[PDB]
Order: sequence, then C-alpha cells, then structure tokens
Amino acid sequence: REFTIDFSTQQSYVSSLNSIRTEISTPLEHISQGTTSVSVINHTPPGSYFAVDIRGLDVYQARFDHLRLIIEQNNLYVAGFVNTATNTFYRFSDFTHISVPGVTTVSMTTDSSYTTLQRVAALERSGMQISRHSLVSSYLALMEFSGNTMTRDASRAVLRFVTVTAEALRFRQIQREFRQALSETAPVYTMTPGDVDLTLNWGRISNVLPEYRGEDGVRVGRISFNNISAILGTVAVILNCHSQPECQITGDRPVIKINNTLWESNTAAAFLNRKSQFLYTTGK
Amino acid sequence: ADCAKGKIEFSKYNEDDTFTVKVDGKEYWTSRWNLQPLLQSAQLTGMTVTIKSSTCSGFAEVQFNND
Amino acid sequence: ADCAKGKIEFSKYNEDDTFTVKVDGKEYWTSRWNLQPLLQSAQLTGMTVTIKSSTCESGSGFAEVQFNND
Amino acid sequence: ADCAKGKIEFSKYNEDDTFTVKVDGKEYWTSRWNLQPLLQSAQLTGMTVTIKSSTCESGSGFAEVQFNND
Amino acid sequence: ADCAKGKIEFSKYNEDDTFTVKVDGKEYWTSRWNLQPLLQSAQLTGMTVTIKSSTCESGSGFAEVQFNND
Amino acid sequence: ADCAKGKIEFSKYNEDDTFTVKVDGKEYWTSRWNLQPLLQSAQLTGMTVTIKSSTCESGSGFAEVQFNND
Amino acid sequence: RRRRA
Repeated sequence: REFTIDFSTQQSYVSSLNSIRTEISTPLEHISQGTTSVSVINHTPPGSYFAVDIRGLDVYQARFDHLRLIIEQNNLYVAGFVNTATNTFYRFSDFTHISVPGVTTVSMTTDSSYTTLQRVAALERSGMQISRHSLVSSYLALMEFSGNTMTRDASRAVLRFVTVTAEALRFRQIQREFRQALSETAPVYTMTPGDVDLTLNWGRISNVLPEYRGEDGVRVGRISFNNISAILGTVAVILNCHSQPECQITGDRPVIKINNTLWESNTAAAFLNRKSQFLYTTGK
Repeated sequence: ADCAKGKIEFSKYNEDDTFTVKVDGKEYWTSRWNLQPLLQSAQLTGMTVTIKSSTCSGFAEVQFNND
Repeated sequence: ADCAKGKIEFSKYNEDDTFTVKVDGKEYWTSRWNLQPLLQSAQLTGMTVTIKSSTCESGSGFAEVQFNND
Repeated sequence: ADCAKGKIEFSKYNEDDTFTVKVDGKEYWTSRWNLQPLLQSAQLTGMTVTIKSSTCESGSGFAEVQFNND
Repeated sequence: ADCAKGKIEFSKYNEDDTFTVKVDGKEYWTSRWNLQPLLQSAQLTGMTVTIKSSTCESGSGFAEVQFNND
Repeated sequence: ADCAKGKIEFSKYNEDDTFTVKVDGKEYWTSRWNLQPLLQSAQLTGMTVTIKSSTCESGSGFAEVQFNND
Repeated sequence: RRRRA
C-alpha cells in the first residue's frame, strides 16, 4: 500500500494524513465526531508496511520527489527511507524483519530510537525547528546519503520527517501545530516539550483510550485531557491494544476510574506506593 | 471478627496522628501510620476493605481486595 | 471547626518542612509530615478535602483533614 | 525457593504489623515494612510478583519478592 | 523568589545524598527526603512545580516548592 | 561509569533489605532506602533510568540513578 | 525499549 503526503498547502497536507488514517485505522466508537476520531490501527500481520511518497516540498511542483518512507503498519514506526532515484532502501537496524521487494536494501548499523537519532543528529527534539525550508534541506540530505551508518545530517532529516509524517499521523496536535509552517507566511514550527511528551506516551495513551466512556477527564502519566474536544484535538491514531508490546509496561489493568477521571492504573500506582512519610524520611 | 466490609466512604487524618475510615456506615480508626497510605490508596482505587478486630473503635488488621 | 472544603488548588512544601494547601481560596499549613504525600494524592485525584481546626483564619495551621471522593 | 508467581489476590495488614499477600492460591506474610505499599501498588495494577521463601506452604513468611512486568 | 516554573524534565539521586530536578532548563537540588516522593510524583504526573528560594542561583539548593496540577 | 540506561525489567526486594533492578540485561542493587519507592514508580511508569556506579558488571551496587521520562 | 522513530 502506498500513500502520498503532500506538503504543498495545509489543505493538501491534512488531506493526505486523513486519507492515510482512513485507510489504516478504524474509529473508536466512543471517541468519534463526524469523520474526526481517535482511530485504532487495523490489525496487519507482523512485518506489514506501507509506503509514503513525500510530495509538495516545493509547493505544487513535481520536484524533490524521490523520497519515500517505509512505515511499519502496526506501530507507525519509520523503518527507513527509500531513494527512488537510486532504488535504495536504507533500513534501520531494528527493522530487519521489514522486507521491501524490488529495491536494494541497505541494512544500517544505526537503530531508529529517538535516543540514537538525537545523539547522531546532535539535535534534541524539544525545541527542534521545522520549516518548509528545513524539510527541503532534509530531503536533500537524505538524497545525498549513502552507506550503512547514518550521518548527522541524515539523522536530522529523519527526525524532522518522522515528526511531520508518523508523529502527525498519531497526534492531531502535531498535525495542527506543524501545518502552520506550510502557509505562505512560511513560519517556523518549534516542537514543544508537550509535543515530545505526547510522542513518548503514545503506547500508554493507546492502552487507555479504548476504555474511555465519556469520563470527565483522562490522565496518562504526564498527559491530561479534560474533555472529548481535548482528546480529539490531540490524538488521532493509536495502537491496537485489544496486542502490540508497546501497549503494556507492567501489570494487567489498563485503567482506574477515580472521581470521574480515567487514570492509567500504573500512574496511580506510581504515586500510591509511598509508605508513611515520617518513616520514609527518618529511615535513612 | 469482620467489623466492616465495603468501600471507604471517607478517610480522615486526626490531630492525634491516628487515621479514621468510614466503611459500610461505621467509623473506625487506626494508630498504625503505615495504614494511612494503604487506606487512602484503597479509597482512591475503589478497593473493598475488610476491617477486622477482636472488638468491633480502633483497628490494626484490614484486608484489601480489588473491586 | 470545618475551616474549608473543596479541592486542593495548590500545595507547597515549605522550608521549615511544613506543608501548605490552598482550599476554597484559603491557605492552611500542617507540620504533620505524614500528610504531605496524602494531600498530594488528594490533589492529584481531585478529592474533596475538609480542613478542620480550632482556628480557621487563612494562613493558620491544621492537623485534621478529611478526604472524600466525588 | 520461588514459592508463588502471579498477581496478588488480596493483601492484609496484620495486627503484628506484618503484611500478608495471597499469590497463586497461597498466603505469605512479611515483616519488611517497606514491602507494604510496594505490594499494595503491585496489587492494584495487577503486577505479577514472585514470592521467594525457605518454605512455600500457605502461611509461610517471606523477606524477598520480585516484581515482574508480565 | 520563584526560581523556575514548569514540569519536571528529569530527576536524579546523587551518591552525595542530593536530589536534583530540572525545571524550565535549570537544575536545582534538595536534600530533603520528604521532597523525593513529592517531586517524583510531580514528575510522573506532569504537575507544574514552582521552585522557590531566597536566591535563585543555578544549581542551588532548595526546600520550598509549589505543586500545581496545571 | 554510566552502567545502564533503560527500562526496569524487574525489581526485587532482597533478604538483606537492599533493592535490585534489572536494566539493559544487568542487575544492580542499592541499599539507599529512599530509592525503593522511586525505583518501583519508575518501573510502573516505564521510565528510563540511568544507573551510574564505579563498577558496571551485573551484581554491582549503586547509589546514583537518574529518572527520565524519555 | 526506548521510543523508536
């Protein structure tokens, strides 16, 4: 399955993301308005991927058009990137189970964790700037890349492209904040600590939201939603937790309802595991 | 004896550093400090508690069950 | 007396190791260390707390507090 | 020995300040004060624990427990 | 004075019995054990903390901190 | 040395009252009493912990640990 | 496992 993400305008970009979501996921019964929902990725066999062709970096122009991302379908991870001009798939070391026919697969030494990518890139995501201009720069870096080990510029390019494709697919919040950079003003998107925290809590969020039944709030670690509009404004696609390993940290209880708020059980457990404070502090 | 069984209707930290819970319409207190977080957690997560005591006043034995 | 009843608006650890909570627009402090994490749990979870004391002036001390759920 | 592995079916604070958990159908008590809130939090989230003891009969004591992510 | 306000980015216990938190790009430390569970719970629940001190030198100690849900 | 940086795969309360975590395939123990709830909270929320110690072989002790969200 | 991109 192949989809285009077209960066020409905010319209073309959001349309692209919405079409992907519609094809690969199904709305939650209880978090859906119109055709805008939190949706659960439909089950695919392990190893299944879809391709994303990057378009519209130069508005409405058929240039800068040789970059494709390979996305593992069940978890939306970028498995690597394809230079369609050289017919080469540069694949991260944690995706040797992703096989793409027809391309030359270059198996990289670099893994795709944000820890690794930020290190190699010498670029932290908190505060990282993304503009149309730096997406073009990212595209050029990825097209110039060769070899089995990511360089700094290739890693920076992957950080930016993953944010505006896969992470925006997951989070309507990131879609909404980044898309302003596509406008004629050409402003800069700066990814916030809150954006980063969302991405880091995706698995936990995915385990909790299927249990939502209209509670006044949702609390998942550092993440809080106070109403359905906050949920819908923030989250668009979650893992299928029925199942995926990212759904579970420990224990087997997704949620606890406390005072009309749906808590991730592990969050409550993590502040209800303290003994008597006087005994704690004096028992050194 | 099982003095009371049910959800904690309220808890209360007392000026004498004891701790009171209301369960199934009756109030009981304990002087054991480590029961303070244990009981408040039970109250927050909806645990069924069983207050137990030779006389059913104070207590220092309580069973905790998830809902 | 029941000095204040409501959700904890903020809590604050103080340099003298006392602990302040703001409830229904009034601030109260306790020197009972055991209350620090319990009040934090109450604040995190939106319990309704009832501050009890023989002095109910904002800024006064307390060592009795009831915790209620919705 | 590894006596019981599974979720905590109930927990109980005891008159002598020890603390009992029922795991895999058998009851075990511990006098380790620090285990009391840890075990209760494991209980509330369904965390699998492994009780380790010299004797594994229901009613045995333990001073060692592993908290697993199963 | 208000030294830093924000969510806790990370916390760290050091061999020298100090507990560091990073808030709004600045690091502060406390040796009050009372504050360790309070600060870590604030970190894991996304509370906004306000570090308060007489002088707000970077890397300075603190023993006053406000906790807010938002 | 930076010994390990990863999620807590399990924790264990030991018979000598120290507390062990398994991180990145190696086991590390600490006698620091303050760390026991903090480490369990880390395990419960999938925090990344950074274990630092003078020796990093499995079975080494530690007193310094950083708690990260990311 | 730490978060993968």
